[PDB]
Amino acid sequence: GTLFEVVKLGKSAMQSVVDDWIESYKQDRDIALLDLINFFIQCSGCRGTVRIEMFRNMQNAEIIRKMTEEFDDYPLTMPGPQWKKFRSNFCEFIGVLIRQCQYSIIYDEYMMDTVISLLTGLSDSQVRAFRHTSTLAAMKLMTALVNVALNLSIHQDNTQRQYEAERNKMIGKRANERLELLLQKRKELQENQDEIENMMNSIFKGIFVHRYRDAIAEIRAICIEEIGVWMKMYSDAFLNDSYLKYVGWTLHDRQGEVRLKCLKALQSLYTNRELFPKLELFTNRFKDRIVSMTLDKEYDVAVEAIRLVTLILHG
Repeated sequence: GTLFEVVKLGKSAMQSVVDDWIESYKQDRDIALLDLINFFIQCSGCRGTVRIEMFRNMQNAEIIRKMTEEFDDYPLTMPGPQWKKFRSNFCEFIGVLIRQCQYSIIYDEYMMDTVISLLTGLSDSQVRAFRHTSTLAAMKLMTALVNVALNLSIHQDNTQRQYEAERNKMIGKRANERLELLLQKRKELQENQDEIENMMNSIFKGIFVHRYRDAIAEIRAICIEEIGVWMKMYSDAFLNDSYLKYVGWTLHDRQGEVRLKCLKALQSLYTNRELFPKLELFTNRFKDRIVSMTLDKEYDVAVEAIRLVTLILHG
C-alpha cells in the first residue's frame, strides 16, 4: 500500500513471490507446480520449459529426458556480479517456500511428492548442471523439513504438557471434550511428524546416499556439509553410527574441499559436550584417520584436523 506500510513489513522479493506462489497453488495446484518444476529446470540453466499437457500426461523421467536434449556453465558455476548472490538466493528461496508451506500445503500428498520426485530425477541425470542444482536443492530441502520437525517438536511438547494437566485433572471422570481434542491434537502432531520423517527418508535414500560419492567434488561437499547441519540441529534422528559412517568414509576423500567439510561437520558436533557421548563409538572407529589428517598435505585441512583432535582431547 503506502510507503510506510511496505517499509514496516520488509517482505523480500522471495517471500513476496513465495506468497504469490502459495495463492496461485490454492487456485490451481497444477499450474503452480508446473511453475515450480520449470523454476528448477531454469536454475540448472536448462533452456526448455514444461507445459501443462506434458506435466499432466508425463512421468518425471520423460519430462527430464526431454529437457535433457534442450541443453546449450549453469547458474551455480557462473562468475560475474549478475550471479554472485544466486546460490545464496536459490538456497533462501527453498527455505522461504517451505517455512511458508509448513502448516497446510507441506502435508497435502501432492506438492512435496512432485518436488522430491523431480529432485531425485535430476540427481540421477548425467548433466552436471542438473545433478549440482537438484542436489543443492534437495540438501536445503532436507534442512527446511528438519526445521519443520523442530517446530512440531515444540508444539508436540506444549500439546503433551497440556494433555497431562487434563488427564490428571479428570482420573475417575468420563474423558471430556478437551481430553479428546488434545488426545487428537497429539495424534495429528505425531502423524505430521511421520510425514516429515517420510519426506526426509525419500530425500536421504533417494538423493543423499548416491550424491555424497558423486564424481564432482563440489556435489560430495554439498552433501557432507549438510548431513553435518542435520546431525547438529536434530541429534536424535541424525547423530548415529549409520549416518556418521557417511562422514567417516569421506575423511578418505581425495579433495581438500571435501576433507575440509568432513572436519567442519565433526568440529560442530564435538564442541557440544552433550552429544559428545553419541560420538564415542565413532571416535574409536575413525581416530586413526582423524589423527593422520593433522599432517594432511593441504595446510587448512590439517589446521582443521588439528582443531578437531584438540576438541576431542578436551573431551
